[PDB]
Amino acid sequence: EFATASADYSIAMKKAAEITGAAESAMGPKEGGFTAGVPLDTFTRKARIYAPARTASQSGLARTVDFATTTPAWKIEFEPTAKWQNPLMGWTSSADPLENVGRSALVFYTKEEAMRFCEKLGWEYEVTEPNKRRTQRTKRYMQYGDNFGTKRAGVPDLSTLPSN
Amino acid sequence: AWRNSLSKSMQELRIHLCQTSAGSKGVRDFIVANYAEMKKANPHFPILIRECAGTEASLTARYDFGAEKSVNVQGATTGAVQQQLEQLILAGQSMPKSGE
Amino acid sequence: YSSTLMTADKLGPGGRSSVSGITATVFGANGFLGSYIVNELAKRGSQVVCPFRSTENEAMHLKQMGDLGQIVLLPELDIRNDDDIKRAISRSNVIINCVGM
Amino acid sequence: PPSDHLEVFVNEQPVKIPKGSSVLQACDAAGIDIPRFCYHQRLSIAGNCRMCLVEVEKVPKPVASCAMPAGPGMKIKTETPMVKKAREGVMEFLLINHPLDCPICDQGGECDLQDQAMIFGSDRSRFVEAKRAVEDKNLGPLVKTVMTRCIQCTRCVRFASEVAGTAELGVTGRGRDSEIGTYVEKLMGSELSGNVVDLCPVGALTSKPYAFTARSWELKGTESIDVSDGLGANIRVDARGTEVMRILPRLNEAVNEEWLSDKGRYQYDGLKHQRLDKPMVKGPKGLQVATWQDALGAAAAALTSAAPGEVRGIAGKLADAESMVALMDLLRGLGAGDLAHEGGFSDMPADVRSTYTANTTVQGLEQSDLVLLVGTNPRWESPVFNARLRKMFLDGTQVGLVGAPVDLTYKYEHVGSDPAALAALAAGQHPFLERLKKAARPAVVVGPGVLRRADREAVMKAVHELCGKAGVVKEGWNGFNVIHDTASRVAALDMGFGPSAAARARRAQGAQPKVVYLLGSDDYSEEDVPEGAFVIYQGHHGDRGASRANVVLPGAAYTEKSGLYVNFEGRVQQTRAAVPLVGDAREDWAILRALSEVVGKRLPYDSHAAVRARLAGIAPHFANIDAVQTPVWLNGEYVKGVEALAKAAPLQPSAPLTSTISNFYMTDAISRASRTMAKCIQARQQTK
Amino acid sequence: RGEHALRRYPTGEERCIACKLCEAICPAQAITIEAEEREDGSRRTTRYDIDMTKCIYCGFCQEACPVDAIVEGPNFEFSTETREELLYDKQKLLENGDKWETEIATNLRTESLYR
Amino acid sequence: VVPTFDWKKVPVPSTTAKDIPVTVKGATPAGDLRATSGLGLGDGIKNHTDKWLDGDKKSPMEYINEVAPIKVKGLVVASYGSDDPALGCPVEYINLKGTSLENPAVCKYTGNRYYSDDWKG
Ligand SMILES: NC(=O)C1=CN([C@@H]2O[C@H](COP(=O)(O)OP(=O)(O)OC[C@H]3O[C@@H](n4cnc5c(N)ncnc54)[C@H](OP(=O)(O)O)[C@@H]3O)[C@@H](O)[C@H]2O)C=CC1
Ligand code: SF4
Ligand code: SF4
Ligand code: SF4
Ligand code: SF4
Ligand code: FES
Repeated sequence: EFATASADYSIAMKKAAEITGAAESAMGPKEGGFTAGVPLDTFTRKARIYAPARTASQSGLARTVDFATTTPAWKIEFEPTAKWQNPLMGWTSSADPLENVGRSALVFYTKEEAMRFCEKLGWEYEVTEPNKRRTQRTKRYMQYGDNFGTKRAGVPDLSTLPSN
Repeated sequence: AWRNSLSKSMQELRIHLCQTSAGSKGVRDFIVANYAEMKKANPHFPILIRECAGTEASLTARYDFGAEKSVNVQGATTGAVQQQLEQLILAGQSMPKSGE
Repeated sequence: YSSTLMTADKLGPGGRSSVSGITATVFGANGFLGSYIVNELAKRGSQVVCPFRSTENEAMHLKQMGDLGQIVLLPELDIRNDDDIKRAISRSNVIINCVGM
Repeated sequence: PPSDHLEVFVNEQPVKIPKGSSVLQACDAAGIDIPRFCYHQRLSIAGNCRMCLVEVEKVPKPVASCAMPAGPGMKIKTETPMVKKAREGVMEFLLINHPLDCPICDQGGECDLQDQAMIFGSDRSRFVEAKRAVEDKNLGPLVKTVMTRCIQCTRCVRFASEVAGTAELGVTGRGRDSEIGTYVEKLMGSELSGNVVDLCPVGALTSKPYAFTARSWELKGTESIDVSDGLGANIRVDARGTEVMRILPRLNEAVNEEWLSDKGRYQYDGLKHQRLDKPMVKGPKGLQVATWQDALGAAAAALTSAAPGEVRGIAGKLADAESMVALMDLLRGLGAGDLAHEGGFSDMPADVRSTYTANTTVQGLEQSDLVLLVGTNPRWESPVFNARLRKMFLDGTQVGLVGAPVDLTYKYEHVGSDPAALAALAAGQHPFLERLKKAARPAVVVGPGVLRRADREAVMKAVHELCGKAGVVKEGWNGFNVIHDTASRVAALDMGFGPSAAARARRAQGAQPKVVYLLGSDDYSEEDVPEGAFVIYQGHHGDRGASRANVVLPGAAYTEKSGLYVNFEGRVQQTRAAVPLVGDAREDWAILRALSEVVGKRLPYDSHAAVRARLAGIAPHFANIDAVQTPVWLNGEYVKGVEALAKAAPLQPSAPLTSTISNFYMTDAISRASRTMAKCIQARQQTK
Repeated sequence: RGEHALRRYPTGEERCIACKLCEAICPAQAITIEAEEREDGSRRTTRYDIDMTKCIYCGFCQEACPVDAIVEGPNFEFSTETREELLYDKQKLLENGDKWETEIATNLRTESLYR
Repeated sequence: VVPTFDWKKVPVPSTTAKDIPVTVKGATPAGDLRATSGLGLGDGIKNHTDKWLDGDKKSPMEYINEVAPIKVKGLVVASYGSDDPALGCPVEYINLKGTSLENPAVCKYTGNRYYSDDWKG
């Protein structure tokens, strides 16, 4: 039996990505940036390929690499450039064109897909593998019954009993 | 003895190796058989042993005024890396001196 | 004083929204040379104060030259009155005189 | 093994899980994320919120999946009508007494209760009765309570008992009137007391310095490292434009699990005060603002007019590896050799990395059954590391200490307090040696206060003899560990940032420098910065080192740059820029490259990648970020090599092995400027 | 839906509690908010700006507000001669509310039957 | 064994220690930590109301301080901020036990103050 998110339109998205002839499209390095038509100094900047960790404030795991095959979780991020305050109002000003484009719009299923996008666009990239969660609990409090075990204070000595 | 000379010709000695590679065997044997005698002769001389997985065996001598020379010693024997350290000693006499 | 005028408060790369740190008063700003000087200062992110004697229609072209709050317009300038000159230069570290006849 | 992985069925899908796993862990291994409020991975199981209720075949009741163990061939269903009705009913019970507080609550936007109500609950309520109202509690300056929002999950109580070790919270009352807190007015005194704000799933416990300032959706999060100590805890920095709003931990099981001390969490408000944003040169009027060309020229003129033997460079506690190698190469290019570290023991030999790093690593220390601490206070040096030591204590690892007796939140055996006790332990006079000799994997942890001593070589020789006799280092196990308390020390030891023999001699006969370069140093000794010397200070806060300087060159803080730092286990980690540079400051290695150009001897690197490649050329393990090598162990050949340092400066068997940290809340220039740390100290002073 | 305004309770305390819902819903991003806690412990704004030249006058901020603090009042005659006069800060919006409070309350006594 | 630590001998810089934001009585103990953001620091403004109000105008905090606490019979009170619940705030249930005219309980939405003489006192 096979049932891996088999009740939604994502079935019709996984295929249409493996249609023959279109599943083997490939370009040389930096070639997609030449035909993109954006200024060429944009590709002198550095990019980071990484999957963001779970927020500490909440316990849910949906925006992590646990659901990597279900949901795109890998991101492309750029270093910050200068910001200052507006003299009249105090609003935060910037001259960065890539200020929100990687964090809002570019999401990928795997690390290699984001690498392929960076390679064909000409961005130099560094890849950061996320830290793997550990599921095995401690030896103490491994199960619920270890809360009430004999490991709290040892086996009780029967020396204060009447008739000792 | 070359060990006593290895504080005037150079300011520092750096040895690079891999922990498990076959090419770094002679360098590891040289360090094991010679670190104590090379450090006993001068107790204040910095001998930086640095290791990484899968790197190339290398010796580096730092002279005065920040100068540096390197010799690749991968696949060499203990006598061979001893020799390469000895020509690292020899080039230290023809270097400009500082401190005064 | 020396080159702290052009470096100490310079914020941003130098466009219309940036800050150069210069507050300047240009006298005769609606004139021929003064308009070009006011355009040169304001486009790099400087605050420019412009007193003028003429009608506002002949000074309206200076309003476009800088971002919001950075072109200051002071009508009814009388250069025989020291109070107008004192008010116009009260925040400026640069004064430029283009008044002539 | 007798089938150590058992097979269960979750929604008719076969899942293999380890033995002793619960139903919730089997659901997690099947790719299903079960709603929960009281379960936590790091705490003991409670089973009181009733949100994790699933259906198991041949059971007429919903089971609590967090607590119920998984049996062989079990069939779990997570999407039947009774599971959905159970989830909606339990949510409705959770919401009848909750206050309509989402506009004024700080969890709004990142609330487990809100999101779980949106997904697994209903859209209406049928409750029109009056709610329960609870007065709020005072728990100190870091934890803010609005206790009407409590849902009685008891995560805080389990945390305070199990991880912090203080055990000061409890549940008073009964029934609907059950009430979380302390019965009397008390202050939460743990160093790890900000983690309970993360552990609370609701806005009952929020962060008091952060209160009412931001919503979570506005914050740009950057994954960085923590530099307030030597462990290098992994963090996330949340910023709104140019301003850092909060700092949170992030998961790393090899370093910090999920915790962060209160200093590393709350010292960010020191980044908004006393900041250096402009270059300054001292004139006849005093220090006044100058251009970068003028400031670089003045620093170059002072660095070139002096003789090479009158120049000293001191690295601070927070200098990254790139700026340190830049300063080292710049001073060595001028013919100088006087390099010093603000973290002490600058003349310590750094030949083998195993002699000043933790060979067992942080996560590998959990396989030790007996731990001997020598002269360290891990609760104040690294509270997250001390929490992992308490975790080791709770599942059977015995702890002994040679040093000054301290509160560690776990029981230990005090072997002694001086190096005389260490020698008696090595000879055999104390029975703890027989406990070490019979241990399967013994461990020795040496703190940085031992290395700061003038007789550290004799003490390290005694420690090496003890490790040789007790089988601490053998085939298959290396239990010798040296920890640190400063962020920049191990990288400086890795690159060779140490004084030459001539400079050590000149300090021995009492030569005094005329030019001092202070790379972020504000806790220098008075022996190293003479009065009447020329001082070049490069840093980010105006402090003791900047008030004394003639040239001030503004650099970046650790929230504004991406520099390399190495923790005490040998792992190379990096910061990342969460905000841009402030004012007219620059990158810290870039200032030294520009200064080397103005002096007249350029550094051979012009980019961040090139200075990192220079670091990798010195020591190749610098290139492998987020990883740790296995260091070479040379047995007793190294100790035989430095016997001259043992004969000179002999042992002091009467001076106690103590810890040098006397002020935990204020250790560097950032934490000294933090108003929250000052309130933390004032709260402990006004309780007496 | 006319000129935006900030409202008070009959006592004279601000209704706004810095929840940042109106700032989140604003499709034009015409609202900028900063806050901290007041000296009596209350949760109040320190900055509340509305760029009236960015505003689209949709009323979504009025819908998102749970305490009826921000409204669009009945004023449509507020044309100015400089654009800096149309970048409203918190003080001017409170002044607008103090001007238009009785009319706003009369309007809301009818429109609360529907909303 | 385990000697006590003297917190009173710990040094604090005087510039840092004199700049701690604290609170008056209100909704907290008087003198506990007041949360602040960076706005106004460049202009040297350490006060909440001065960051947006200019002049000798009457602040909203001075308006609410002139309204006396309200005597309520019972143990819990419901606060709407208006006679009509549609026109006020979301309903706030405020505890009244342990409260008096001198130490009343305050609504987190409206700043109105309440107390009760019903908790056997
Ligand atoms: N080729 C040139 O034009 C040269 C010019 N210069 C000098 O440089 C300056 C440029 O002036 P330019 O712009 O060229 O010619 P303009 O005549 O256009 O400059 C005149 C400016 O001075 C103002 N002005 C004149 N008299 C008074 C007054 N009594 N009170 C107040 N404001 C007054 C005018 O204001 P309003 O418009 O209300 O009169 C106008 O703004 C002059 O000083 C000129 O002599 C130097 C060399 C050559
Ligand atoms: S905890 Fe706060 S944000 Fe979450 S539901 Fe309750 S009041 Fe709303
Ligand atoms: S305060 Fe938070 S963690 Fe503690 S019992 Fe209440 S909801 Fe749970
Ligand atoms: S009316 Fe519309 S545009 Fe104006 S502030 Fe409200 S949401 Fe923004
Ligand atoms: S005006 Fe209303 S919606 Fe906007 S921040 Fe204030 S209380 Fe929240
Ligand atoms: S998560 Fe199992 S009952 Fe709470």
